[PDB]
Amino acid sequence: MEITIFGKGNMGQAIGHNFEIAGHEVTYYGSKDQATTLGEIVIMAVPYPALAALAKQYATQLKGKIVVDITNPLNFDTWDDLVVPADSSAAQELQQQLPDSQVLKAFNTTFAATLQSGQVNGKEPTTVLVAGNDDSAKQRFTRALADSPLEVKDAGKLKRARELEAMGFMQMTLAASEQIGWTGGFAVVK
Amino acid sequence: SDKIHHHHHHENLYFQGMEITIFGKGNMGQAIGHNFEIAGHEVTYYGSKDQATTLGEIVIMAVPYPALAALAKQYATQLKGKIVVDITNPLNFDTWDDLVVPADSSAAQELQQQLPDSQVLKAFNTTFAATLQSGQVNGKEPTTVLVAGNDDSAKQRFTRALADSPLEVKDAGKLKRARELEAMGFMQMTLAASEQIGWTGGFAVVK
Ligand SMILES: NC(=O)c1ccc[n+]([C@@H]2O[C@H](COP(=O)([O-])OP(=O)(O)OC[C@H]3O[C@@H](n4cnc5c(N)ncnc54)[C@H](OP(=O)(O)O)[C@@H]3O)[C@@H](O)[C@H]2O)c1
Repeated sequence: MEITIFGKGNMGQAIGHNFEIAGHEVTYYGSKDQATTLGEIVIMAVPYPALAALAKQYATQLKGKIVVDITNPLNFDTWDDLVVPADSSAAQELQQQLPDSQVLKAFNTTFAATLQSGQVNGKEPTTVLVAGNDDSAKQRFTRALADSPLEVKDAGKLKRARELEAMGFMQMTLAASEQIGWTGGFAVVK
Repeated sequence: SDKIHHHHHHENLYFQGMEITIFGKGNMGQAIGHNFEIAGHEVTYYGSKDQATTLGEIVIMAVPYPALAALAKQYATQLKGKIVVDITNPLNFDTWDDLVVPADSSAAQELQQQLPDSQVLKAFNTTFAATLQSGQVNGKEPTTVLVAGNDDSAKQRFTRALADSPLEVKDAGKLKRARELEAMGFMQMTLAASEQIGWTGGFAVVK
Protein backbone atom coordinates (compact mmCIF):
# COMPACT_ATOMS: atom_id res chain seq x y z
CA MET A 1 0.00 0.00 0.00
CA GLU A 2 0.89 3.73 -0.13
CA ILE A 3 2.47 5.16 3.08
CA THR A 4 2.91 8.98 3.30
CA ILE A 5 5.47 10.32 5.81
CA PHE A 6 5.54 14.08 6.75
CA GLY A 7 8.98 14.75 8.19
CA LYS A 8 12.25 13.62 6.58
CA GLY A 9 14.15 13.64 9.89
CA ASN A 10 15.32 10.80 12.07
CA MET A 11 11.95 9.33 12.94
CA GLY A 12 10.48 9.76 9.50
CA GLN A 13 13.43 7.98 7.97
CA ALA A 14 13.46 5.19 10.60
CA ILE A 15 9.72 4.63 10.31
CA GLY A 16 9.84 4.70 6.53
CA HIS A 17 12.72 2.17 6.55
CA ASN A 18 10.45 -0.39 8.20
CA PHE A 19 7.51 0.16 5.84
CA GLU A 20 9.95 -0.17 2.88
CA ILE A 21 11.30 -3.46 4.34
CA ALA A 22 7.69 -4.65 4.62
CA GLY A 23 7.29 -3.99 0.82
CA HIS A 24 5.37 -0.72 0.78
CA GLU A 25 5.78 2.35 -1.29
CA VAL A 26 6.83 5.20 1.07
CA THR A 27 6.64 8.85 0.07
CA TYR A 28 8.37 11.53 2.13
CA TYR A 29 7.56 15.26 2.43
CA GLY A 30 9.71 17.69 4.36
CA SER A 31 8.92 21.16 5.65
CA LYS A 32 9.52 22.82 2.24
CA ASP A 33 7.63 20.12 0.21
CA GLN A 34 3.92 19.89 -0.75
CA ALA A 35 1.90 16.69 -1.09
CA THR A 36 -0.57 16.33 -4.00
CA THR A 37 -2.15 13.12 -2.70
CA LEU A 38 -1.91 11.07 0.53
CA GLY A 39 -1.57 7.35 1.13
CA GLU A 40 -3.87 5.15 3.19
CA ILE A 41 -1.54 5.45 6.21
CA VAL A 42 -0.12 8.92 6.98
CA ILE A 43 2.76 9.31 9.50
CA MET A 44 2.99 12.75 11.22
CA ALA A 45 6.81 12.56 11.89
CA VAL A 46 7.09 16.20 12.82
CA PRO A 47 7.60 18.18 16.06
CA TYR A 48 4.51 18.59 18.22
CA PRO A 49 4.29 22.41 17.63
CA ALA A 50 4.02 21.68 13.85
CA LEU A 51 1.24 19.05 14.20
CA ALA A 52 -1.93 21.17 14.23
CA ALA A 53 -0.85 23.40 11.34
CA LEU A 54 0.05 20.29 9.28
CA ALA A 55 -3.29 18.63 10.06
CA LYS A 56 -5.04 21.86 8.99
CA GLN A 57 -3.05 22.07 5.75
CA TYR A 58 -4.14 18.56 4.69
CA ALA A 59 -7.58 18.59 6.39
CA THR A 60 -9.33 17.46 3.23
CA GLN A 61 -6.91 14.74 2.12
CA LEU A 62 -6.70 13.34 5.64
CA LYS A 63 -10.41 12.43 5.71
CA GLY A 64 -10.74 8.63 5.64
CA LYS A 65 -7.04 8.02 6.37
CA ILE A 66 -5.18 6.25 9.17
CA VAL A 67 -3.18 9.18 10.69
CA VAL A 68 -0.29 8.29 13.03
CA ASP A 69 0.81 10.70 15.76
CA ILE A 70 4.33 9.85 16.95
CA THR A 71 4.88 12.99 19.11
CA ASN A 72 6.25 13.30 22.61
CA PRO A 73 4.69 16.72 23.47
CA LEU A 74 7.30 17.79 26.03
CA ASN A 75 7.77 21.27 27.32
CA PHE A 76 11.31 21.53 25.86
CA ASP A 77 12.07 24.71 27.85
CA THR A 78 11.64 22.97 31.22
CA TRP A 79 11.68 19.19 30.47
CA ASP A 80 9.38 18.99 33.51
CA ASP A 81 5.94 18.81 31.92
CA LEU A 82 4.07 17.91 28.76
CA VAL A 83 2.29 20.73 26.88
CA VAL A 84 -1.04 18.89 26.52
CA PRO A 85 -3.65 18.47 29.28
CA ALA A 86 -2.74 16.03 32.10
CA ASP A 87 -5.88 13.94 31.36
CA SER A 88 -5.36 13.95 27.59
CA SER A 89 -2.80 13.56 24.84
CA ALA A 90 -1.60 15.10 21.57
CA ALA A 91 -3.30 12.16 19.78
CA GLN A 92 -6.66 12.90 21.41
CA GLU A 93 -6.24 16.55 20.31
CA LEU A 94 -5.48 15.40 16.79
CA GLN A 95 -8.48 13.06 16.70
CA GLN A 96 -10.77 16.01 17.64
CA GLN A 97 -9.16 18.10 14.90
CA LEU A 98 -9.51 15.24 12.37
CA PRO A 99 -12.96 13.79 13.10
CA ASP A 100 -13.12 11.89 9.76
CA SER A 101 -9.68 10.27 10.23
CA GLN A 102 -8.85 7.18 12.43
CA VAL A 103 -5.90 8.62 14.55
CA LEU A 104 -3.36 6.23 16.03
CA LYS A 105 -0.65 6.89 18.61
CA ALA A 106 2.40 4.86 17.58
CA PHE A 107 6.24 4.98 17.62
CA ASN A 108 6.44 7.64 20.38
CA THR A 109 7.94 5.00 22.75
CA THR A 110 10.58 3.70 20.28
CA PHE A 111 13.78 5.74 19.92
CA ALA A 112 14.75 6.33 16.24
CA ALA A 113 17.93 4.18 16.37
CA THR A 114 15.81 1.25 17.59
CA LEU A 115 13.50 1.62 14.58
CA GLN A 116 16.48 1.85 12.14
CA SER A 117 18.15 -1.21 13.60
CA GLY A 118 14.98 -3.10 14.58
CA GLN A 119 16.50 -3.84 18.03
CA VAL A 120 16.72 -2.16 21.45
CA ASN A 121 20.53 -1.73 21.62
CA GLY A 122 21.13 -5.07 19.92
CA LYS A 123 19.44 -7.03 22.69
CA GLU A 124 15.69 -7.37 22.04
CA PRO A 125 13.41 -6.71 19.06
CA THR A 126 11.93 -3.21 18.90
CA THR A 127 8.19 -3.05 19.74
CA VAL A 128 5.64 -0.51 18.57
CA LEU A 129 2.81 0.20 21.02
CA VAL A 130 -0.23 1.38 19.03
CA ALA A 131 -3.25 3.07 20.67
CA GLY A 132 -6.41 4.04 18.72
CA ASN A 133 -10.20 3.79 18.87
CA ASP A 134 -10.82 1.75 15.72
CA ASP A 135 -9.64 -1.85 15.79
CA SER A 136 -9.74 -2.13 12.00
CA ALA A 137 -7.33 0.86 11.73
CA LYS A 138 -4.98 -0.77 14.27
CA GLN A 139 -5.23 -4.08 12.42
CA ARG A 140 -4.40 -2.45 9.04
CA PHE A 141 -1.45 -0.58 10.57
CA THR A 142 -0.23 -3.77 12.24
CA ARG A 143 -0.60 -5.71 9.00
CA ALA A 144 1.37 -3.04 7.12
CA LEU A 145 4.38 -3.75 9.44
CA ALA A 146 4.03 -7.59 9.30
CA ASP A 147 7.12 -8.15 7.16
CA SER A 148 9.26 -5.58 9.03
CA PRO A 149 11.49 -6.60 11.89
CA LEU A 150 9.30 -4.71 14.40
CA GLU A 151 6.93 -6.27 16.89
CA VAL A 152 3.58 -4.48 17.20
CA LYS A 153 1.20 -4.63 20.22
CA ASP A 154 -2.22 -3.07 20.71
CA ALA A 155 -1.95 -0.52 23.54
CA GLY A 156 -5.74 -0.04 23.71
CA LYS A 157 -8.09 2.80 22.83
CA LEU A 158 -6.93 6.32 22.05
CA LYS A 159 -7.42 7.28 25.77
CA ARG A 160 -4.25 5.18 26.33
CA ALA A 161 -2.19 7.73 24.38
CA ARG A 162 -1.91 9.52 27.74
CA GLU A 163 0.00 6.54 29.17
CA LEU A 164 2.07 6.17 25.98
CA GLU A 165 3.07 9.85 26.14
CA ALA A 166 3.98 9.48 29.83
CA MET A 167 6.19 6.50 28.92
CA GLY A 168 7.88 8.38 26.06
CA PHE A 169 8.58 11.29 28.43
CA MET A 170 10.06 8.95 31.06
CA GLN A 171 12.19 7.18 28.47
CA MET A 172 13.60 10.49 27.23
CA THR A 173 14.41 11.80 30.74
CA LEU A 174 16.22 8.53 31.59
CA ALA A 175 18.31 8.73 28.39
CA ALA A 176 18.96 12.46 28.92
CA SER A 177 20.35 11.75 32.39
CA GLU A 178 22.66 9.11 30.75
CA GLN A 179 21.27 6.24 32.79
CA ILE A 180 20.28 4.63 29.54
CA GLY A 181 21.45 5.57 26.06
CA TRP A 182 19.53 6.70 23.02
CA THR A 183 19.95 3.37 21.12
CA GLY A 184 18.31 1.49 24.03
CA GLY A 185 15.18 2.18 26.04
CA PHE A 186 12.20 0.12 27.07
CA ALA A 187 12.14 -3.30 25.46
CA VAL A 188 8.75 -5.04 25.55
CA VAL A 189 9.35 -8.62 26.74
CA LYS A 190 6.62 -11.25 26.60
CA SER B 1 26.79 -12.06 64.40
CA ASP B 2 23.02 -11.53 64.83
CA LYS B 3 22.31 -9.06 61.95
CA ILE B 4 25.63 -9.32 60.13
CA HIS B 5 25.52 -10.76 56.63
CA HIS B 6 27.50 -11.02 53.40
CA HIS B 7 27.06 -8.25 50.80
CA HIS B 8 27.35 -9.80 47.37
CA HIS B 9 28.28 -6.62 45.37
CA HIS B 10 30.76 -5.35 48.01
CA GLU B 11 33.17 -8.33 47.46
CA ASN B 12 31.01 -10.54 49.70
CA LEU B 13 32.20 -8.48 52.73
CA TYR B 14 30.57 -9.27 56.03
CA PHE B 15 28.88 -6.41 57.83
CA GLN B 16 25.61 -5.22 59.30
CA GLY B 17 22.99 -4.34 56.79
CA MET B 18 20.02 -2.03 57.05
CA GLU B 19 16.65 -2.57 58.75
CA ILE B 20 13.87 -2.79 56.18
CA THR B 21 10.15 -2.97 56.99
CA ILE B 22 7.63 -4.17 54.44
CA PHE B 23 3.95 -3.53 54.86
CA GLY B 24 2.03 -6.07 52.74
CA LYS B 25 2.76 -9.80 52.57
CA GLY B 26 1.42 -10.31 49.04
CA ASN B 27 3.21 -11.18 45.84
CA MET B 28 4.89 -7.74 45.61
CA GLY B 29 5.80 -7.41 49.29
CA GLN B 30 7.37 -10.85 49.30
CA ALA B 31 9.31 -10.26 46.03
CA ILE B 32 10.59 -6.87 47.23
CA GLY B 33 11.60 -8.28 50.61
CA HIS B 34 13.36 -11.15 48.81
CA ASN B 35 15.73 -8.66 47.22
CA PHE B 36 16.49 -6.81 50.43
CA GLU B 37 17.11 -10.24 52.07
CA ILE B 38 19.59 -11.43 49.43
CA ALA B 39 21.29 -8.02 49.61
CA GLY B 40 22.12 -8.83 53.28
CA HIS B 41 19.58 -6.70 55.09
CA GLU B 42 17.20 -7.35 57.97
CA VAL B 43 13.64 -7.53 56.64
CA THR B 44 10.52 -7.55 58.78
CA TYR B 45 7.04 -8.03 57.23
CA TYR B 46 3.64 -6.83 58.49
CA GLY B 47 0.21 -7.09 56.96
CA SER B 48 -1.64 -3.74 56.91
CA LYS B 49 -3.67 -4.90 59.99
CA ASP B 50 -0.58 -6.22 61.92
CA GLN B 51 1.12 -4.20 64.61
CA ALA B 52 4.47 -2.82 63.41
CA THR B 53 6.63 -3.39 66.51
CA THR B 54 9.73 -2.21 64.67
CA LEU B 55 10.11 0.32 61.79
CA GLY B 56 13.33 0.34 59.78
CA GLU B 57 15.26 2.96 57.83
CA ILE B 58 13.30 2.08 54.67
CA VAL B 59 9.57 1.26 54.91
CA ILE B 60 7.95 -0.36 51.86
CA MET B 61 4.20 0.14 51.46
CA ALA B 62 3.34 -2.90 49.41
CA VAL B 63 -0.39 -2.56 50.08
CA PRO B 64 -3.40 -1.55 48.02
CA TYR B 65 -3.74 2.18 47.23
CA PRO B 66 -6.64 2.70 49.71
CA ALA B 67 -4.46 1.30 52.53
CA LEU B 68 -1.70 3.89 52.09
CA ALA B 69 -3.38 6.80 53.81
CA ALA B 70 -4.49 4.63 56.77
CA LEU B 71 -0.99 3.23 57.37
CA ALA B 72 0.56 6.66 56.97
CA LYS B 73 -1.91 8.02 59.56
CA GLN B 74 -1.31 5.23 62.07
CA TYR B 75 2.49 5.58 61.97
CA ALA B 76 2.94 9.21 60.86
CA THR B 77 5.08 10.33 63.84
CA GLN B 78 7.06 7.08 63.73
CA LEU B 79 7.75 7.53 59.97
CA LYS B 80 9.42 10.95 60.46
CA GLY B 81 12.90 10.88 58.95
CA LYS B 82 12.40 7.54 57.24
CA ILE B 83 12.37 6.54 53.55
CA VAL B 84 8.77 5.55 52.68
CA VAL B 85 8.26 3.71 49.39
CA ASP B 86 4.94 3.71 47.51
CA ILE B 87 4.80 0.80 45.05
CA THR B 88 1.16 1.21 44.05
CA ASN B 89 -0.45 1.18 40.64
CA PRO B 90 -3.62 3.03 41.72
CA LEU B 91 -6.04 1.61 39.16
CA ASN B 92 -9.77 1.92 39.17
CA PHE B 93 -10.21 -1.85 39.39
CA ASP B 94 -13.91 -1.61 38.59
CA THR B 95 -13.16 -0.26 35.12
CA TRP B 96 -9.46 -1.14 34.51
CA ASP B 97 -9.66 2.07 32.43
CA ASP B 98 -8.62 4.84 34.79
CA LEU B 99 -6.47 5.61 37.79
CA VAL B 100 -8.04 6.75 41.12
CA VAL B 101 -5.66 9.69 41.70
CA PRO B 102 -5.68 13.04 39.88
CA ALA B 103 -4.39 13.12 36.29
CA ASP B 104 -1.70 15.68 37.18
CA SER B 105 -0.57 13.84 40.32
CA SER B 106 0.21 10.41 41.81
CA ALA B 107 -0.41 8.31 44.88
CA ALA B 108 3.16 9.00 45.93
CA GLN B 109 2.67 12.82 45.78
CA GLU B 110 -0.41 12.38 48.01
CA LEU B 111 1.62 10.31 50.46
CA GLN B 112 4.40 12.95 50.49
CA GLN B 113 1.81 15.61 51.35
CA GLN B 114 0.53 13.42 54.22
CA LEU B 115 4.04 12.64 55.45
CA PRO B 116 5.95 15.89 55.00
CA ASP B 117 8.83 14.77 57.26
CA SER B 118 9.28 11.42 55.47
CA GLN B 119 11.31 10.92 52.31
CA VAL B 120 8.68 9.45 49.98
CA LEU B 121 9.86 7.47 46.99
CA LYS B 122 7.96 5.84 44.13
CA ALA B 123 9.59 2.49 43.28
CA PHE B 124 8.76 -1.05 42.08
CA ASN B 125 5.45 -0.15 40.48
CA THR B 126 6.91 -0.84 37.05
CA THR B 127 8.40 -4.28 37.99
CA PHE B 128 6.09 -7.31 38.03
CA ALA B 129 6.54 -9.59 41.12
CA ALA B 130 8.04 -12.48 39.10
CA THR B 131 10.74 -10.23 37.64
CA LEU B 132 11.69 -9.18 41.23
CA GLN B 133 11.75 -12.82 42.40
CA SER B 134 14.00 -13.95 39.51
CA GLY B 135 15.89 -10.71 39.01
CA GLN B 136 15.19 -10.92 35.27
CA VAL B 137 12.53 -9.86 32.78
CA ASN B 138 11.43 -13.36 31.64
CA GLY B 139 15.04 -14.60 31.71
CA LYS B 140 16.16 -12.12 29.02
CA GLU B 141 17.31 -8.86 30.74
CA PRO B 142 18.05 -7.71 34.30
CA THR B 143 15.07 -6.26 36.19
CA THR B 144 15.32 -2.52 36.80
CA VAL B 145 13.75 -0.50 39.56
CA LEU B 146 12.86 3.11 38.58
CA VAL B 147 12.87 5.29 41.65
CA ALA B 148 11.39 8.77 41.80
CA GLY B 149 11.65 11.12 44.81
CA ASN B 150 12.54 14.64 45.85
CA ASP B 151 15.52 13.91 48.13
CA ASP B 152 18.57 12.79 46.21
CA SER B 153 20.21 11.46 49.40
CA ALA B 154 17.18 9.30 50.12
CA LYS B 155 17.26 7.91 46.55
CA GLN B 156 20.99 7.21 47.00
CA ARG B 157 20.43 5.39 50.32
CA PHE B 158 17.59 3.32 48.79
CA THR B 159 19.78 2.50 45.77
CA ARG B 160 22.62 1.44 48.13
CA ALA B 161 20.21 -0.89 50.01
CA LEU B 162 19.58 -2.74 46.68
CA ALA B 163 23.22 -2.58 45.43
CA ASP B 164 23.87 -6.12 46.75
CA SER B 165 20.77 -7.52 45.04
CA PRO B 166 20.48 -8.58 41.35
CA LEU B 167 18.37 -5.56 40.46
CA GLU B 168 19.43 -2.53 38.48
CA VAL B 169 18.23 0.74 39.99
CA LYS B 170 17.83 4.00 38.07
CA ASP B 171 16.87 7.50 39.26
CA ALA B 172 13.57 8.42 37.60
CA GLY B 173 13.69 12.06 38.79
CA LYS B 174 11.82 14.05 41.35
CA LEU B 175 8.59 12.81 42.95
CA LYS B 176 6.51 14.63 40.25
CA ARG B 177 7.77 11.84 37.88
CA ALA B 178 5.64 9.34 39.86
CA ARG B 179 2.82 10.45 37.49
CA GLU B 180 4.73 9.01 34.54
CA LEU B 181 5.79 5.91 36.51
CA GLU B 182 2.14 5.22 37.39
CA ALA B 183 1.18 5.67 33.74
CA MET B 184 3.87 3.12 32.70
CA GLY B 185 2.79 0.65 35.44
CA PHE B 186 -0.83 0.92 34.25
CA MET B 187 0.14 0.36 30.65
CA GLN B 188 2.29 -2.66 31.58
CA MET B 189 -0.65 -4.19 33.51
CA THR B 190 -3.08 -3.70 30.61
CA LEU B 191 -0.61 -5.35 28.17
CA ALA B 192 -0.38 -8.41 30.51
CA ALA B 193 -4.20 -8.40 30.97
CA SER B 194 -4.59 -8.56 27.15
CA GLU B 195 -2.07 -11.47 26.94
CA GLN B 196 0.23 -9.52 24.62
CA ILE B 197 2.86 -10.00 27.29
CA GLY B 198 2.86 -12.35 30.31
CA TRP B 199 3.24 -11.57 34.01
CA THR B 200 6.91 -12.68 34.13
CA GLY B 201 7.90 -10.24 31.34
CA GLY B 202 7.13 -6.55 30.76
CA PHE B 203 9.28 -3.49 30.14
CA ALA B 204 12.99 -4.23 30.29
CA VAL B 205 15.15 -1.11 30.74
CA VAL B 206 18.04 -1.45 28.23
CA LYS B 207 21.07 0.86 28.31
N1 LIG C 1 13.97 10.97 17.71
C1 LIG C 1 13.39 10.01 18.46
O1 LIG C 1 14.15 8.91 18.88
C2 LIG C 1 11.93 10.11 18.87
C3 LIG C 1 11.27 8.99 19.45
C4 LIG C 1 9.88 8.98 19.52
C5 LIG C 1 9.12 10.08 19.05
N2 LIG C 1 9.78 11.16 18.52
C6 LIG C 1 8.96 12.26 17.99
O2 LIG C 1 9.06 12.20 16.57
C7 LIG C 1 8.83 13.47 16.01
C8 LIG C 1 9.95 13.74 15.01
O3 LIG C 1 11.17 13.70 15.71
P1 LIG C 1 12.58 13.48 14.96
O4 LIG C 1 13.57 12.99 15.96
O5 LIG C 1 12.39 12.89 13.66
O6 LIG C 1 12.98 15.02 14.60
P2 LIG C 1 13.78 15.54 13.30
O7 LIG C 1 14.91 14.62 13.09
O8 LIG C 1 14.14 16.99 13.47
O9 LIG C 1 12.65 15.40 12.19
C9 LIG C 1 11.49 16.17 12.24
C10 LIG C 1 11.35 16.72 10.82
O10 LIG C 1 10.03 17.21 10.67
C11 LIG C 1 10.17 18.23 9.69
N3 LIG C 1 8.99 19.10 9.64
C12 LIG C 1 8.63 20.15 10.47
N4 LIG C 1 7.44 20.64 10.05
C13 LIG C 1 7.05 19.90 8.97
C14 LIG C 1 5.94 19.94 8.11
N5 LIG C 1 4.98 20.84 8.32
N6 LIG C 1 5.84 19.04 7.07
C15 LIG C 1 6.79 18.06 6.83
N7 LIG C 1 7.90 18.06 7.67
C16 LIG C 1 8.02 18.94 8.71
C17 LIG C 1 11.48 18.95 9.97
O11 LIG C 1 11.99 19.51 8.79
P3 LIG C 1 13.04 20.74 8.79
O12 LIG C 1 14.33 20.31 9.46
O13 LIG C 1 13.27 21.10 7.33
O14 LIG C 1 12.41 21.87 9.59
C18 LIG C 1 12.36 17.84 10.53
O15 LIG C 1 13.41 17.45 9.65
C19 LIG C 1 8.78 14.42 17.18
O16 LIG C 1 7.46 14.75 17.44
C20 LIG C 1 9.39 13.66 18.35
O17 LIG C 1 8.90 14.03 19.62
C21 LIG C 1 11.16 11.19 18.41
